[PDB]
Amino acid sequence: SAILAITLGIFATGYGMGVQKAINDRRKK
Repeated sequence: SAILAITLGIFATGYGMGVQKAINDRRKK
């Protein structure tokens, strides 16, 4: 499932460094 890395990689940058981390600051996955 190559797309798995695509849809994900493109979805990751959608947030950012501290953006997606904001949710981790409290409940880091």
